[PDB]
Amino acid sequence: KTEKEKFKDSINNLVKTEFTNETLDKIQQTQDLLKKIPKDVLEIYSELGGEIYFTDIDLVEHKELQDLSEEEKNSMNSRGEKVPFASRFVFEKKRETPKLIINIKDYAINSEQSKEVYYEIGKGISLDIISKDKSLDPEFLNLIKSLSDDSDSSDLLFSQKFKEKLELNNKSIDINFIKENLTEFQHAFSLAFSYYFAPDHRTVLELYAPDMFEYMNKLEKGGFEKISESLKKEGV
Amino acid sequence: TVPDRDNDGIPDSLEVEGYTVDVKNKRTFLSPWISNIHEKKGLTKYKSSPEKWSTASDPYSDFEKVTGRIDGNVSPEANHPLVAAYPIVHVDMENIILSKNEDSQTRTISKNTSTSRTHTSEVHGNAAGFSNSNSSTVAIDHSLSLAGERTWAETMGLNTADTARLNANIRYVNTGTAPIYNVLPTTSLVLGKNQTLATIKAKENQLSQILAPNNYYPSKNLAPIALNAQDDFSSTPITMNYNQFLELEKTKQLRLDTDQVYGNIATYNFENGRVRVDTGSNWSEVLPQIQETTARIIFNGKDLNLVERRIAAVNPSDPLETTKPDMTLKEALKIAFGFNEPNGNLQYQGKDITEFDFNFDQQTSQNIKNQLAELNATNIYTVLDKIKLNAKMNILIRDKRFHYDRNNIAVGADESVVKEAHREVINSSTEGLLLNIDKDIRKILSGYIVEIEDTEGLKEVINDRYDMLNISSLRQDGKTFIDFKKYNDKLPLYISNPNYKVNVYAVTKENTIINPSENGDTSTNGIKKILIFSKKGYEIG
Amino acid sequence: TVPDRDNDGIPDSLEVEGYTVDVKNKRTFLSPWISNIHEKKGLTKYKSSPEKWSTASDPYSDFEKVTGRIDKNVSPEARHPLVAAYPIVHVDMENIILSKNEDSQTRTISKNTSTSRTHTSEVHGNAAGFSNSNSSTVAIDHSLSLAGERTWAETMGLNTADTARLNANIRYVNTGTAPIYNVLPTTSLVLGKNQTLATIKAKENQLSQILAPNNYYPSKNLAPIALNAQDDFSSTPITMNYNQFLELEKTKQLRLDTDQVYGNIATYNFENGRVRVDTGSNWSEVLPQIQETTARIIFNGKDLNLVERRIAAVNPSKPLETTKPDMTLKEALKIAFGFNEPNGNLQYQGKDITEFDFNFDQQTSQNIKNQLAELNATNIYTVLDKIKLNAKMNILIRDKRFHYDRNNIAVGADESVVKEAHREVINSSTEGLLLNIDKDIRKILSGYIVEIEDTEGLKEVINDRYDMLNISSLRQDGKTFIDFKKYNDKLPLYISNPNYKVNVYAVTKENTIINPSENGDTSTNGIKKILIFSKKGYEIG
Amino acid sequence: NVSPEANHPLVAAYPIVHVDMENIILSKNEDSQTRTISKNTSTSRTHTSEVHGNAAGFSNSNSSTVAIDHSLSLAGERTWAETMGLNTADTARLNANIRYVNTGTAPIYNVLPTTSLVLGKNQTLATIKAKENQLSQILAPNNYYPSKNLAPIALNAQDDFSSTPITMNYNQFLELEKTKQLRLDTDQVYGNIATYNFENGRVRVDTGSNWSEVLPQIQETTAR
Ligand SMILES: [Ca+2]
Ligand SMILES: [Ca+2]
Ligand SMILES: [Ca+2]
Ligand SMILES: [Ca+2]
Repeated sequence: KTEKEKFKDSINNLVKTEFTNETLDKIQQTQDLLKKIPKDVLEIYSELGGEIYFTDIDLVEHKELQDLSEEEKNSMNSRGEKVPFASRFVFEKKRETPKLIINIKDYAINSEQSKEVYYEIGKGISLDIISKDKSLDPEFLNLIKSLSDDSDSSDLLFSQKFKEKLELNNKSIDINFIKENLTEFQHAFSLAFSYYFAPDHRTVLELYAPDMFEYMNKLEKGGFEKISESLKKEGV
Repeated sequence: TVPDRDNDGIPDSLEVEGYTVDVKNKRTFLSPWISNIHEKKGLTKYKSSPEKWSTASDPYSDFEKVTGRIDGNVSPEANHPLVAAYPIVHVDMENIILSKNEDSQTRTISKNTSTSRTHTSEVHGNAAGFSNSNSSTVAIDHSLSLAGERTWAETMGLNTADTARLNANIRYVNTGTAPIYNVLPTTSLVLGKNQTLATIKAKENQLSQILAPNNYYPSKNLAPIALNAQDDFSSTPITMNYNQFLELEKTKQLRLDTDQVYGNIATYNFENGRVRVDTGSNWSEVLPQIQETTARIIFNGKDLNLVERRIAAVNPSDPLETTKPDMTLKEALKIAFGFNEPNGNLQYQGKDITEFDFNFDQQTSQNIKNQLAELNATNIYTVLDKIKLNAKMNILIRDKRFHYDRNNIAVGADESVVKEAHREVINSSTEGLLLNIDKDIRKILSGYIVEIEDTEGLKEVINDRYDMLNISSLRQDGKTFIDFKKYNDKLPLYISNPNYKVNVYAVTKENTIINPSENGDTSTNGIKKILIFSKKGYEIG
Repeated sequence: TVPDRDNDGIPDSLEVEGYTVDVKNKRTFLSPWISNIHEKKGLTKYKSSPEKWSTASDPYSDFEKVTGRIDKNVSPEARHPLVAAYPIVHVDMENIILSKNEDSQTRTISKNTSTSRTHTSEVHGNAAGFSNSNSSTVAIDHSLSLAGERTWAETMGLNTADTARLNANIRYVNTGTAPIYNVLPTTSLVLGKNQTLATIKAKENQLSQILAPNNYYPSKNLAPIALNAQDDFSSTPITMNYNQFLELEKTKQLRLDTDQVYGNIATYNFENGRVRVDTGSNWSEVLPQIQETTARIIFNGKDLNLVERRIAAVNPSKPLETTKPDMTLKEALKIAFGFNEPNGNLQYQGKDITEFDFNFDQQTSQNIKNQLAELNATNIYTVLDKIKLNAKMNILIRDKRFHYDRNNIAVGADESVVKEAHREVINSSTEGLLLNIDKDIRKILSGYIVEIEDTEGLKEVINDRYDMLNISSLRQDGKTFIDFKKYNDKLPLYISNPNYKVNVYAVTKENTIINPSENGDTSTNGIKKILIFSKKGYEIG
Repeated sequence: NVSPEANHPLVAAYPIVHVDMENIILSKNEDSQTRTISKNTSTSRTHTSEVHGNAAGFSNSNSSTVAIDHSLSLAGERTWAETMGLNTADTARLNANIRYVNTGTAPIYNVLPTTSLVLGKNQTLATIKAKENQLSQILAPNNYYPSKNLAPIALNAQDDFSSTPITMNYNQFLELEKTKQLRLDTDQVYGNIATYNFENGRVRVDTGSNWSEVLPQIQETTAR
């Protein structure tokens, strides 16, 4: 490794020698975004019946398939509670079948925008990993039990209202509390999904909540494939 | 692997979108800004530039600054990636002695001085102001110490064909944010305008001692450095002929131009953590790069002394200096000096931001007037969180209450606050006065004038001399002491009638005189004074 | 596997066809020029040579120049790949002081000077034209400061057997586009034509200070450097005999030739971003190659001072210099000095290009006359975007209004300009006047002549001497002050009648006289004057 | 700085520098304001051939002859020996202004050559040995070393480290007034060669290369 080679790969990504088009590079960056979640997650989303679309620049519903139709009726879909639909770039249409609309942006350069995509993907496939038939698949119930009050630094996975309600009820194992706040359970799973698969900060989940990391690691090392082939064999 | 272009240790996306260094179980951890769990513990959200190894161009990294793997003498506000760490050392002169060049026990004159760091601006209208140099002016005491000493030239006994020698005690002082380790700078002593008397060149590496920030080199519990006193390898005195002595007695003022040659830089060594002076690094390599890519701000809120800090701002013509984060004026004040907003109002220890005065050079005033034009506002104190800073700006925040001379030193206030400052009496007597005057107000008072008034009203000034105003003394408990006995032959105030009135006057540093007037005027006739004290003779006892 | 012959970092096709440097979110990208998406954002289209490591042959690369990874004191106009970055330092002389070689207190002459960088051109008819070295000619003041000083030789008391010594205060100034870091050049003081009095040689490594562009080495708020006043080891003064003193008193002008030895070059270091003085590089290896492959343009539109830039043009003999991009004259003016086209017309801050006077030397005149003939045009201002530049071209743009001497200094304009420039009268009084004269016009005025016109009309000149025209002053706010009090025994103007006219004249520097004339003329008879100020006596007060 | 016709592979590139003398002043060895004589000169490079028939012509050396002006400048100045006021037991001193000039095709960079001043046939008056590396300046082809807008080099004038004058006794003064001609034999010691460096293109003076190694090989394989 001479000085010339060290300088030559010091500027390996600063010189874009083949650019030639503006919206042809956003497409390559969106493809490189989506190609690093594993194959089993995408195949679970297809066996559920899901769609993913790389639309052009039309933020509010100029998109003809997310057009003036069935839509969100809420106050919170980000990691906070904004939903200012003029300034969104990912939405999921899941009424009769799942369908994900991903606007194309510069995802290799922005890493905060590149996390809402994984958050909505994990929101989409939440109810088929968090449950088996109509339940909470009680490994996940033991997980939320182990993260409820046993760690003050596992409030990165819960909302504010879910935290105060789980504080007030304080013994939530019953099926009364489970079906009253299932959206918060999906929120916790999807937020751990986005923290696990964003490349820059996975170790924040490994540090501040070390047992959710084990759940996600076993998922990635074969639970996704298991639930995929289960839904496949049920599909025939 | 993660991309890291500048090669300091922090990945790019963290440096662009925010990061902080948290301490888990006991180990440290460099994490992105999770707003839920990092805001509770009171951590700071950092931002840097992903293509500079040191965003403020100072010789410490971004990683080293945020994680604490730095020299521990580096000032605490220079632990931020956006505040530069560099030394600003000048020379403090304590007292001088003057004698003729050769029985010389009464043929000398010994006076105390007063040294302050200067920021020489432009002349008003009848002659870009702010430039990079360390200089300070001294102020030899014009008043008397003995009973009847007078007439400096005749006190020393000089004629036209005589030369005088100079000797003084100096002390270096580092008011920057980084320490010097072996080398001391080479100051020169300038009289008048360009008449350089001597160059002080205290020999390097006869010391090995540290000049930390906010500290003196011969520390305050040691003895000062004497100018040309010991003669070990200094066979030359500091000579001064009669003409220069005449200008020195006319002005009673000198100047000490200190240059910027410092030593080496002490850097953290990653194998055993030993901070060791590196012979490769040098401050001469670093200081121009700091001076070209940052925006200085000068402030005198803590006391009436100027403090210079430099904050790393963008520069729109440069592609590498468009990488640094956006710096507003409010954030620069909050991270460099120590301002905070308790309720929503930016204030520096109680004093609100509207009590301070903004001054720029020409370029900055143009640059900021254009921002106020396109922001559609007229008050800079309202939009203080939207004024973007760029590189090579120069701002000067100073206090509104006072009046400043050419060197931006506080030399006087208006009358109303001087009268308000003296409305706390602890004890009153015919021997003196006990008051709680504030420490900043009492820095602009040259001395006092005491007089006695008849019951019908008369004007009898006790100490009717220009060199007899130093009747104030300060005790360490924090309470001043005026004294009538100092120029009344050690005898108290002679009250003739208990229904008399006592009148004490105050003269600020812009109004006092240092030399008698053209004919013989050692009188306090044409001196602008201020009513401070008016009680009766039956109330002081 | 892209081709890169020169190893600067940019691939060949980018360097030939156009490239630009753009900052995204916070990172910098070097991408080719795509016209529709790049012109909107306001970016610059760069073009370079694919076979030189630096197209302008200076020590900074093409990559380092356009991407900002350069020593930050390199001037912003020299960050283009086609503008050379090299220092041009000359010596500025503040004041001289002349004493006789050994009661000598009123036997010295202390005068103010005026130093300007010169560009000596071709002589007219009775003696490559433009030569490349730094030289400046001082001009000693011929007026009087003492009320009754006359006759320099008898002012000092100089005889034919005596010798006279010289002392002066100088300071250096870098007007180029790169800094000098440790070494200062060795200037030499030539008097007359070839009579070198002394060689001013600064001590080696007596400084570690940077000499940045547009900056002085002893800065404007410090003390200047004095020639041989230090004495000690260098007690060798600068001695003139009687004939040389008579030549100096006749001519009142010296010359300071400065050579081109500078220090080393400070280079960016890609690992930790540190700018450090490289002992491997040197300016003397670079300056010939800059001087042989570039085209020089000299321009004085900002102020009446000559400013030299060099632009990398082709040389059709060498195949390595046929690789550089094509450089028209218009683009050279736009990227080197700061001209622009707001509405189609090439102008320099309001002043159109047609107010400037193109002057080439011999070879360039032939080279450009051929292009004008083959373009079938006669007005050069029309085809300014088709005149191709080549290597070793010397062009000299200057302002059309004034008249220039042999060293291309403006020494006095047409009279109609001087009359127009004095049409703003602010204050009229018996003691003086206040006018808003322009900064450019006030460079060429040597002094003023005051006389009184009667109601009939007479002539009585108050300052009727060649060395008494110095009356004018300037307040710093922007208002000059003419003064009749200076040569009227400190008594005001004797308005004998309110129906009189007070005639004031102006004399330019090409019409003034600095010596007594042939027989005895210490009078202003043979001095060409311009009518400036003639109003009634009752509009004055 | 290599001359444009030496860009051909078949034309050699090498420096040919000689000394140009501008004006001389002559005075007696010690009131000397009219006891001097100042004359302008004229220097030309020579190519000394064979004598006609009554005494291979062309050889490798740099030499030039000067021609002191024989005419007058004042109204009635005459008789050089009596103008200076010399007798048989007097010695005179010499001082002049010189300028080097490179008429070859390559530049010299630091070192200047060491010429000698020859009067008559072999009477060497002095050797001019202007101190190397007190300069760092270039002597390009077709250019003078103290350039024409600067001041010339004065022979033995400043005396900084030169305590010896250029003395001349009465007999040599007689031959000088008889001939009004000198000679300046300049040798061929030059500096180093500045070579192109292929990584960054910097032309830099190489301490390995030297003109003394190259010049005999040029002189043996070429045709002048
Ligand atoms: Ca980094
Ligand atoms: Ca960084
Ligand atoms: Ca290239
Ligand atoms: Ca190139």
